[PDB]
Amino acid sequence: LTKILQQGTEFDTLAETVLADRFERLVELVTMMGDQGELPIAMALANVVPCSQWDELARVLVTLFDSRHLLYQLLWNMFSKEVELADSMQTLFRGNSLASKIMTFCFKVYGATYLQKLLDPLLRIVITSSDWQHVSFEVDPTRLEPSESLEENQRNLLQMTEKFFHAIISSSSEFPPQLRSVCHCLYQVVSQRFPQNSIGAVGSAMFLRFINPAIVSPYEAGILDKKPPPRIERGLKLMSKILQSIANHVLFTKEEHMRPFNDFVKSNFDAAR
Amino acid sequence: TGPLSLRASTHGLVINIIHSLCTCSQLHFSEETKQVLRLSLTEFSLPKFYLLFGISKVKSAAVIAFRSSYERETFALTSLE
Repeated sequence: LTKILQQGTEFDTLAETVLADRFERLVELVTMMGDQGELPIAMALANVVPCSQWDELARVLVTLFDSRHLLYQLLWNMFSKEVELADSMQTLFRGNSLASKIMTFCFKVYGATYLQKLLDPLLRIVITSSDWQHVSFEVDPTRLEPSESLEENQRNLLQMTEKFFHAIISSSSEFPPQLRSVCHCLYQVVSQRFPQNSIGAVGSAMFLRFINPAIVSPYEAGILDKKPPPRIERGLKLMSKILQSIANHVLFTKEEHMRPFNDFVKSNFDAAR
Repeated sequence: TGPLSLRASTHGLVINIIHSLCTCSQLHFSEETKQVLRLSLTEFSLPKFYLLFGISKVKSAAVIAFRSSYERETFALTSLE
């Protein structure tokens, strides 16, 4: 079967070659990109497609332009639309739109290996060491049981935050090149959009759609094969919230128990930047 | 060094090392680097490198690496070079 399978292009049918040529011509038909302007097929499909197919469209688009090595320009056009369609710096790309679906699929297909390799040792510390420690993670005074201590939970949660954050800052050197290209493509158009915290919105989206979803749901990511204990789950949700507040360059307001953590959040602004 | 099984196992070790060296996304090598590694894998597949590794007369190293399931030649340092 191997030697049959690699036989060549002389044994295939006329129907097969005509079908292949017609498919290739259709693929080229999309990938024609005119000078000084965005690619026409993508602009049509961005504004025509019903919502129920939107993510599916994103998927095939990510499968296409990357295999033609043109993924950078596709992302350029999509973000170039999204920067003027969205006004507020907080509301940029957070809502359900095609830019969100495309960058979410890009994170899922590219950074899975990097995210898993970064995340599993900080997981394994919790799996064994802090588990027999059984350090509690309740910081809400109303949700706190009387037996537990507020300050000890806060200190454990704090130490866990610096461990995770410093692990990411250490792994700053390690990214796949495609993900870095995606971040660069986002950053350039965002800097065109505003001169204030162009890097900051990049960081907020970066923690928003890639980092924090794995932290809240490690089992759903497939990094951890088992469902963790619920105290650890609550703590990991708190990790995601605090790191998101770091990325947003703003401190907690409603949670009084997060107010001491605001100093550590604002302390790490420049390192994260 | 050693019997036929360990020498064949060493050859399989070298081949698997290069094979996993090119086929992994962790290292994210360049394309030309992958080309020269692909060339190196082919040149280690050659019978000349069988005779360098001390395995002679054996068609497939992978077959006799597991042959129990289913020292006479001297060693020269130029082959090691």
